[PDB]
Amino acid sequence: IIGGEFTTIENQPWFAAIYRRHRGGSVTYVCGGSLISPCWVISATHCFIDYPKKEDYIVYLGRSRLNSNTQGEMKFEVENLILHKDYSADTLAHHNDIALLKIRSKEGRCAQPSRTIQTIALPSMYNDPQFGTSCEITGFGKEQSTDYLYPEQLKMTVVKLISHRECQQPHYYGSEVTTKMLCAADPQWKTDSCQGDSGGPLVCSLQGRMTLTGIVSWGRGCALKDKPGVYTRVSHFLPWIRSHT
Amino acid sequence: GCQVNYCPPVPCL
Ligand SMILES: *CC(=O)Nc1cc(NC(=O)C*)cc(NC(=O)C*)c1
Repeated sequence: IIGGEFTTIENQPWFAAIYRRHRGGSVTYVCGGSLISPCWVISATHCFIDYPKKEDYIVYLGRSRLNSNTQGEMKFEVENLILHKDYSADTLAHHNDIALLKIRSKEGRCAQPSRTIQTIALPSMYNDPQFGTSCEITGFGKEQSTDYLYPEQLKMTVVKLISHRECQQPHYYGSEVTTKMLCAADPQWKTDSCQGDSGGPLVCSLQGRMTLTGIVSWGRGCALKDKPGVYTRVSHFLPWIRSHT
Repeated sequence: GCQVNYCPPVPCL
């Protein structure tokens, strides 16, 4: 996350931190995700498409820090990793960039909700937030495009939804954005998602309820003039989600 | 490598 603030998992209790174990045992951070039911985390397919072996993945819930522990955190294996069959990408845009991870504890259980571990409500295709709405993005991604390392602590910021009509202009993203994607950015282009934030939640408040509106997917850069963050539009994948969960 | 990213790689500082 470029700009914004550090946060704690109490402020985003659906946030899932996804890591991968390598051959020799070293574990690296992959991507964010969101808990949508006790057994299911939703994320982005591009996070896993090069390494789709489920056994290598580690999912944490209730975790506020990258390499230190948070009391009440819970660790999971991935029982099923489901990538979208029609995922595609060019050198910039990701299409159908959505993935499901069925999570399972060492003890064979799904998540137990707590103060720091909670599901987030799925959106409805009838209840879109209007352009100009402010939404929250969260993740462990780079604080600058030029940073080699990720931050040691979760961050969050606020961005505003941008209309499809506007995002499709040649000087924004033209034909690279579709109606299955949402654009969002800072009006002054100083806060944004970045590398490492993929798979994480774009959350908007609808009728007072925190709702999973987007999944961090791609951008030309991070906090870059006329180049918004682009998010998978969750309300346009409800059948896919229900079929697989 | 860095063929799959959120956004095209930027040289590190
Ligand atoms: C694989 C990898 O290292 N990717 C990577 C992507 C970005 N993208 C943007 O900032 C848009 C930046 C970096 N920067 C550094 O590693 C310094 C790496």
